[PDB]
Amino acid sequence: MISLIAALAVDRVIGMENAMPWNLPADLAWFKRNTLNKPVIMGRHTWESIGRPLPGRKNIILSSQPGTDDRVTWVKSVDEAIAACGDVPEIMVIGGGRVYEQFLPKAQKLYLTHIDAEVEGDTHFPDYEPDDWESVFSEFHDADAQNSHSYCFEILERR
Ligand SMILES: NC(=O)c1ccc[n+]([C@@H]2O[C@H](COP(=O)([O-])OP(=O)(O)OC[C@H]3O[C@@H](n4cnc5c(N)ncnc54)[C@H](OP(=O)(O)O)[C@@H]3O)[C@@H](O)[C@H]2O)c1
Ligand SMILES: Nc1nc(=O)c2nc(CNc3ccc(C(=O)N[C@@H](CCC(=O)O)C(=O)O)cc3)cnc2[nH]1
Ligand SMILES: [Mn+2]
Ligand SMILES: [Mn+2]
Ligand SMILES: [Mn+2]
Ligand SMILES: [Mn+2]
Ligand SMILES: [Mn+2]
Ligand SMILES: [Mn+2]
Repeated sequence: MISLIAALAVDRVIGMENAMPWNLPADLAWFKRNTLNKPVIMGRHTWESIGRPLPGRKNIILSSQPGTDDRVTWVKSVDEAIAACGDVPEIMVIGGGRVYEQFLPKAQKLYLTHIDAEVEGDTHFPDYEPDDWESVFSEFHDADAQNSHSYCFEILERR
């Protein structure tokens, strides 16, 4: 099965100038917890945004142009990206906006962090149909000394 994982600010903003304009260590630890020992698929812009391979995961990068780094797997289409994962229980799609748009219809599960931050942005999470999805887990956290915004961890499963 295919799952999406993302962190969204107000108005579904997920990025600005190829960067993440917030710092929530709690949310990054949640990202690691739910992606470790799984394959992760990302587009080339998100790969450049991270700037380095993610340890303990099979990194698969979508790009129409040849790869430039043998520490990861490069693929040229959604179907190849999926096939390159092999037979695993859960494929994690980690963005970005363009990549989210193409994998949303295939996905059975959404790992969404809702961040109470107002952010100008140039990239958005897709406007998914709420009727299609059932919320099966939610966990709200107030801001603290490490996390300057309040946030809500949510898991949605396609009905
Ligand atoms: N908050 C979050 O959860 C989160 C998560 C991830 C990223 N982000 C943010 O999202 C932004 C980047 O998003 P983005 O939409 O601009 O880029 P993206 O989706 O990360 O990458 C797009 C690139 O991926 C390749 N690609 C996508 N689909 C393909 C296909 N079917 N076949 C071949 N190649 C394909 C293309 O590479 P080529 O141009 O090489 O063909 C395309 O230019 C940044 O601001 C990042 O910080 C946020
Ligand atoms: N919920 C969520 N939050 C995010 O910040 C996020 N980010 C991306 C893409 N960008 C990034 C940027 C940095 C790291 C990163 O450095 N991760 C380390 C941090 C571990 C930690 O700090 O505990 C990792 O090993 O996963 C991952 C993804 C995709 N999905 C997300 N999903
Ligand atoms: Mn507004
Ligand atoms: Mn080689
Ligand atoms: Mn197979
Ligand atoms: Mn805030
Ligand atoms: Mn759309
Ligand atoms: Mn509804």
